Amino acid sequence: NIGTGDNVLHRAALCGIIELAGKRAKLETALPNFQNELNSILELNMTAAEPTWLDQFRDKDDRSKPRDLTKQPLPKDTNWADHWTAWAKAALPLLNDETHQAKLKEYKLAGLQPEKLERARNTIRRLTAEAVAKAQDPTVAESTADLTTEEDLQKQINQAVYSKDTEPDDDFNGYTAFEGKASTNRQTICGSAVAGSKATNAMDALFCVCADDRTNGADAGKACVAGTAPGTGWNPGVTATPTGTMLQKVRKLCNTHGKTTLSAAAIEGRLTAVGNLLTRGSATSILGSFLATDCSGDQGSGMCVAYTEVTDAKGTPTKDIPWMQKLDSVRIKLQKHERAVEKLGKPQHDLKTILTLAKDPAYLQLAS
Amino acid sequence: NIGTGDNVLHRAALCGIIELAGKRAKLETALPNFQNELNSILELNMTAAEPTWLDQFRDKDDRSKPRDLTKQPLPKDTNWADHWTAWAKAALPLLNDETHQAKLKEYKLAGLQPEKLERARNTIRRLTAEAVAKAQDPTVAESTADLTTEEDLQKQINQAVYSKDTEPDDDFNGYTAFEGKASTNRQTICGSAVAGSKATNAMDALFCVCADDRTNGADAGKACVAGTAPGTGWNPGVTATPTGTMLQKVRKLCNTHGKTTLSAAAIEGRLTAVGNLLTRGSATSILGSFLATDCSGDQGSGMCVAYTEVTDAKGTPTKDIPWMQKLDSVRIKLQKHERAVEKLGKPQHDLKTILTLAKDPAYLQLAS
Amino acid sequence: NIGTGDNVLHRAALCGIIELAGKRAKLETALPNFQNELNSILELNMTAAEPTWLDQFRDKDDRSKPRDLTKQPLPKDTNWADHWTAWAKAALPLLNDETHQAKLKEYKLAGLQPEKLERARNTIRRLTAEAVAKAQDPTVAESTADLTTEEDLQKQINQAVYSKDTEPDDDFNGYTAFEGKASTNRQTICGSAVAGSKATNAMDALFCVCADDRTNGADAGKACVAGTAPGTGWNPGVTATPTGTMLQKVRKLCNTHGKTTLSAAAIEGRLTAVGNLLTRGSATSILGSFLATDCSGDQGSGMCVAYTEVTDAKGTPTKDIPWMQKLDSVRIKLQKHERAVEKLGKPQHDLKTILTLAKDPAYLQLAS
Ligand SMILES: *[C@@H]1O[C@H](CO)[C@@H](O[C@@H]2O[C@H](CO)[C@@H](O[C@@H]3O[C@H](CO[C@H]4O[C@H](CO)[C@@H](O)[C@H](O)[C@@H]4O)[C@@H](O)[C@H](O[C@H]4O[C@H](CO)[C@@H](O)[C@H](O)[C@@H]4O[C@H]4O[C@H](CO)[C@@H](O)[C@H](O)[C@@H]4O)[C@@H]3O)[C@H](O)[C@H]2NC(C)=O)[C@H](O)[C@H]1NC(C)=O
Ligand SMILES: *[C@@H]1O[C@H](CO)[C@@H](O[C@@H]2O[C@H](CO)[C@@H](O[C@@H]3O[C@H](CO[C@H]4O[C@H](CO)[C@@H](O)[C@H](O)[C@@H]4O)[C@@H](O)[C@H](O[C@H]4O[C@H](CO)[C@@H](O)[C@H](O)[C@@H]4O[C@H]4O[C@H](CO)[C@@H](O)[C@H](O)[C@@H]4O)[C@@H]3O)[C@H](O)[C@H]2NC(C)=O)[C@H](O)[C@H]1NC(C)=O
Ligand SMILES: *[C@@H]1O[C@H](CO)[C@@H](O[C@@H]2O[C@H](CO)[C@@H](O[C@@H]3O[C@H](CO[C@H]4O[C@H](CO)[C@@H](O)[C@H](O)[C@@H]4O)[C@@H](O)[C@H](O[C@H]4O[C@H](CO)[C@@H](O)[C@H](O)[C@@H]4O[C@H]4O[C@H](CO)[C@@H](O)[C@H](O)[C@@H]4O)[C@@H]3O)[C@H](O)[C@H]2NC(C)=O)[C@H](O)[C@H]1NC(C)=O
Ligand SMILES: *[C@H]1O[C@H](CO)[C@@H](O)[C@H](O)[C@H]1O
Ligand SMILES: *[C@H]1O[C@H](CO)[C@@H](O)[C@H](O)[C@H]1O
Ligand SMILES: *[C@H]1O[C@H](CO)[C@@H](O)[C@H](O)[C@H]1O
Repeated sequence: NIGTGDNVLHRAALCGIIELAGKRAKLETALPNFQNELNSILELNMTAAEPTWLDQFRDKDDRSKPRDLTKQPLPKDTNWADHWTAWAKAALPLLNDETHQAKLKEYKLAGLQPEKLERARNTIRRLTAEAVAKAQDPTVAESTADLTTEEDLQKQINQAVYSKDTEPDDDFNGYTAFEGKASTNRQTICGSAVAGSKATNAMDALFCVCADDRTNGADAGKACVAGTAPGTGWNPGVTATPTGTMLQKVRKLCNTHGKTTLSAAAIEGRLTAVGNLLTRGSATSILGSFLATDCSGDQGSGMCVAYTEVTDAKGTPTKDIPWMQKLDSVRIKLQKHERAVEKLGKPQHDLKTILTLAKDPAYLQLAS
Repeated sequence: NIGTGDNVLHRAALCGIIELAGKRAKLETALPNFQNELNSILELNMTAAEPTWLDQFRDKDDRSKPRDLTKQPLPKDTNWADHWTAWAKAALPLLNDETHQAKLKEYKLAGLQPEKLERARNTIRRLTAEAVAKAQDPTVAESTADLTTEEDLQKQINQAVYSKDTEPDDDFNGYTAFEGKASTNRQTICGSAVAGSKATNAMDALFCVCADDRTNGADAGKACVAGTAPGTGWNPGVTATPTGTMLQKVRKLCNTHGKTTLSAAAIEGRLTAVGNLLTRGSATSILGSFLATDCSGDQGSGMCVAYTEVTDAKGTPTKDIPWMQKLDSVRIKLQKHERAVEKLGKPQHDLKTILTLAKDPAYLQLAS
Repeated sequence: NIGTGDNVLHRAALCGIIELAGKRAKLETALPNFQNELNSILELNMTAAEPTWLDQFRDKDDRSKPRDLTKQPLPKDTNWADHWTAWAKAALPLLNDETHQAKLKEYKLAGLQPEKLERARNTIRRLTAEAVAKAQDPTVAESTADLTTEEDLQKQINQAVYSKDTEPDDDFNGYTAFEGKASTNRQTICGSAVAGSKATNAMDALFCVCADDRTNGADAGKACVAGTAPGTGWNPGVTATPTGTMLQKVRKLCNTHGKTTLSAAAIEGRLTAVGNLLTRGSATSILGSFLATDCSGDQGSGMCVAYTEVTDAKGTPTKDIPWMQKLDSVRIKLQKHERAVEKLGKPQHDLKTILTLAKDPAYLQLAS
């Protein structure tokens, strides 16, 4: 018969899912940024530019004011409209003569004799064009479009575990187990060798696997515990849908107190553990201790949940069981993000190198 | 006694191997290629070259025909033979005057006054030499030699699971369990506390762990199932070698319906799960439920497979159990491949940057 | 009742820790080095320098001797003191006229007419300044400070498993189980539903989970074995602290014969397996088969270890259980190291590219 501790294996596998919910899934390697370094290179270039170039960014009546493009439209014989926003952003702090003179001294361009200034200008313009071409690589905007946020991932994990965007509180306010469709008895709710369960998410599957009820508390209801049964008082023959207090006494078997540094491999290993504990029969696959007939919670039957989507002839969990598919989506999005962070590293490092060379007065003369 | 579900843990571990066979192990991150970008840079260089350089690649009697090196041997006072193949490939489409004039307009070299053309040529020749030096890095050809194919990996996994290069079909045509050496009784086939098994691969180990036979179907033969025993009809005291129908009723407990994105970590975790379920005794290590004496399939004995290669005094599975060693080889080859893909990324990104600069007419003047 | 094989799951999880101890945790991807390539670039630069520059590194009375900076202090009107150590290291082999003439021929600078030499010098000086700026990136010294050693990691793993810096030998010389605090009886030592254990490390936890004693050898003492019980003879009601022979008969259930290529993911999966097998009760969490009351080793009680640090209301193992926290530290240090190796790759590849260009006589003329 099924007794104390018999479902420890399944509980561990399901809790490895549950623990990733709430706001515990953390995205560490995050937005690798190079825009400040690029902006610094662009502003160095504008500072080094001839004063008649900076003058194009000034209002005709007030030298300290940025040019208005209705007041002074850009010349049509130029590609200036294609670059004006970035140029004007570089020029704005420089419209102040005190800020500009400071930047010239800071970048070591002050006092440079004309020929030496020309050669410094040439190297800076070359390095700036190189910085733009590295920062504007297509696999940069692509990589950028592949990055997600801790937020988006957290919401999708909560969907697979709770069919909700946020984890329900300790009383499970707003939550209704089994999507409101629980009826009749435990085996109708949790499934059998011939019928699928009503559990569409990870939390309700854990409830089928681990909840005691009013008849098994002294026996099979201890499958996931050691000392005492969860004590739900679940009476599915009278009130099929369990209460939030009932659900929380099962959730507290899992670690909802820590955090997990998300990783596609972490998600994979957890999904694989659940998926391969599925016992494939002719009509259903069963997760949990199972002796005979159905997942009624009786010590002679089963403490388990059943799925019709995978069998000994068809189905793969991360594609055909909806809640495991949704969690596989998080792994997929984590992989893309992880590769992007790696790809966005090269421009970042190269732009730092360029900014260092642009501030080396000796190099500016050599590379000219 | 051993009964329904007692081997779910071991089945899950073994099926995590079996599911990687057939053509389900997929290599995602594949050949990172930069040869098209390099070829484009080389053809840009040839187009920009002086017309008397392109003329060296033409037949003396037909300007549209490539030079024949028997008809017109290359000068010995040059390193031209060391570069001719790549140069001739760049020059071939350019031998057509219409294609060449188009490429000149496309690369924005047409109409350039002589001094501006010379400076553009200088920058392109410099960028092309840089592209070659990046593309010809030694850790590029090395990385290239470390890359494998989904095919080679799939064949080695099928060797560890089936001792064959392809997964046997549903009737196991062409396959003979236990390499034709099964004899006497189940315990002679599957091993004991004193003797090793006849199972040399993963599939036959799963058979020892999970097959019912004609005597245990109502008891220990349900160790890996829920509702019904596999129903092999295996009668090893009369016909020791099971049939293909018998083997398939056990294989269908595993997920042969999906695919796995291969990963050294995936392989590691799966090998580690199997290896540490091995129960180390003085003379053998046992995988599977074991109560007494041997792996006979009796409810009082064992549903298991034994190996003499590892014990409580010696042996490590991924080195001393042949089938686990072969699968560790796939992990090793996956690691090399994964690092190579990463190393081949840098040349790829740099060549894209160079091609962008070479097509920027403003940069070609600045960098000269 | 608890019997043969009932703790195989827990043993596998704990042995996955134990196997990482001793000197079996191997750091593969190790120090990515670029200093030899940098030193080669710096020495190429010094060789190409004007002879009057090399002369600054010579003693005034002996041209073959390095300048002494007390004898001939460096000029104050220069930044020479900021670069002298690296310059002098590049110059030292060149003070020998035969070595210098050889290096000039080797780098193909001999016989170069003056204008061609000047242009070669210009390109080499530019490439050398670029090499320095890449090699001196801040995320290089940072990455360098993040790298650890197989040694440091091995010592911290041995702390989590043994509370010692090295793994005890087969007789456990120098080791005292349970930090010398074992007393009274098995349940006082290994814990209960109300009390924590005396086991502060991984080895002593495995002892609580898997050791037989003088009363359970024929029953619960076989929870982690197949054929024969470990045979400790442990008699905690008389001599609470087990002997080294006793401890070794339990350790030999784990694989101490191989090696593991360390990986944060490897550590994570192993920590997660242990952490989620912890059965959370109101006052303790229990690892191991548990039927009633305590971890006394009786077949009706438990073969297990208990922790008060995590419960069904608080605690996360990798932060609140000291030995699991220490092992999580190894994972954290492995992640930093793995990212560093990746970041230190870019300078390495770029310096190889520069050294190749500096040795290409054709490029030295083009890039001038
Ligand atoms: C770092 O800082 C530097 C400055 O130090 C900055 O350089 C500036 O770059 C921009 C963009 O590359 C340059 O913009 C060019 O400006 C010229 C000059 O236009 C003025 O002068 C002419 C008289 O010669 C007037 O007619 C005109 O009204 C302006 O007052 C333009 O002629 C250029 O436009 C032509 O070329 C473009 C291609 O580059 C075409 O897209 C465009 O349609 C124009 O084509 C015309 O001329 C072509 C000549 O080849 C011809 O083929 C076409 O048929 C057509 O007739 C261009 O807009 C600007 O001058 C630079 N400033 C200085 C002081 O050098 C860098 O941009 C900055 N780096 C970064 C990355 O921010
Ligand atoms: C991008 O596109 C450019 C063109 O825009 C292309 O440039 C070509 O590069 C190749 C390889 O670098 C150059 O090949 C050289 O050609 C000269 C010229 O040979 C002709 O003219 C001489 C008369 O001066 C005739 O005697 C001869 O028969 C040819 O008609 C050769 O002299 C060069 O060979 C010498 O130097 C090599 C080292 O670079 C040696 O390996 C070789 O043995 C030769 O050594 C001889 O001269 C040495 C002088 O230093 C001397 O030391 C030796 O003792 C010996 O006497 C070389 O083959 C070619 O000219 C370039 N073309 C143009 C138009 O510039 C790039 O290759 C292309 N980029 C890429 C990456 O594809
Ligand atoms: C690769 O190999 C090359 C050689 O091929 C090597 O180049 C050497 O680089 C160093 C460092 O960049 C150069 O050092 C400079 O040396 C000059 C010359 O000093 C001598 O001559 C003057 C007379 O002109 C004497 O007065 C003096 O006593 C020496 O005999 C120095 O003048 C330079 O110092 C000034 O500039 C530095 C900034 O770069 C300041 O930090 C320093 O305080 C000095 O400032 C003074 O002059 C400034 C002028 O702008 C002025 O603004 C200040 O107020 C102040 O008055 C500097 O030390 C050396 O000359 C190069 N050698 C050659 C032959 O070219 C590369 O270093 C090497 N690459 C690598 C990476 O190893
Ligand atoms: C589960 O199976 C037991 C044993 O046959 C039976 O008593 C229950 O009614 C059933 O749900
Ligand atoms: C396995 O062990 C059982 C129980 O002792 C015995 O009956 C079988 O004959 C043996 O193979
Ligand atoms: C463990 O529990 C058993 C069964 O109740 C009891 O006999 C032992 O004394 C206790 O330690």
